[PDB]
Amino acid sequence: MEERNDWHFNIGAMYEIENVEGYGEDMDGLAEPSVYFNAANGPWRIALAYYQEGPVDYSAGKRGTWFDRPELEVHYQFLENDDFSFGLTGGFRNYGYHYVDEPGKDTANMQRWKIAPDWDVKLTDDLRFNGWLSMYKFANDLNTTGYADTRVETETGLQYTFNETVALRVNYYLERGFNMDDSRNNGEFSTQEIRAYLPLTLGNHSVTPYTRIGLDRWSNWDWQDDIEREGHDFNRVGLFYGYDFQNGLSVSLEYAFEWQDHDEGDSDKFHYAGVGVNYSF
Repeated sequence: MEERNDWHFNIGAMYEIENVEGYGEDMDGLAEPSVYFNAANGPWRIALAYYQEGPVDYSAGKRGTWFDRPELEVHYQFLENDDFSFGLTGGFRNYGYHYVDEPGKDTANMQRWKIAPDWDVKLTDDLRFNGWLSMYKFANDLNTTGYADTRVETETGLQYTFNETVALRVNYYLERGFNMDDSRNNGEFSTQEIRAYLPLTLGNHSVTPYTRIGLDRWSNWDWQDDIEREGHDFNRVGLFYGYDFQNGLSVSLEYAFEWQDHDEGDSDKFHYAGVGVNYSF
């Protein structure tokens, strides 16, 4: 069965905290290892995972936390076009349990509903643009009020070949706010952020840097007086390395680099490194 590729299986493994860097967090019950299961052959494709979160470590369970959320997502593709330009994503997640109504109210029922269709906005090879709309509901209350309290999220992706030979993925994030200008707002920061990243192929190792800001507000600080230490990175840069295994596994390695070049790599302000494991067959 292993030799045959009739069944397509995907497994993803993630760790919320890794000891590799040597840095951790305050609470244990806020981080655990994760495994994602995906299967598809005939019927549609379904991913199942469980998420347990302990706001208090004492209220977290080593065997299995009674405060638990099931994570379920099923993806649908529809060939109403020559290409699979039509798709639907459905996500089901329950917050808490509704099996019992025992005193104390440690048991509670909140539902998270996700509906997100896939759309190919542009159907041309030279320039591709995509966008997906995701609608979320929570608790019983939002279901009762319906679309009124529904949270709406939209992500859009633009593929432009800057050098023609390589394609750049630019993602635009759309959130619904008041969307009204205010005198209390200086306008220093943009209401939307443009995040751009590209896959660079170096053997079996893929290099994918991303920038928080695709088009920076200014060319530089461009002041006649500069301070070496910046309070925080306005444009954050993350670099992913895809590492290959001869067995047939691929892992994504996270690295964070500061805007200012480091002559001394022996000492860095921040250290963010993470490993994601993907199995696809």
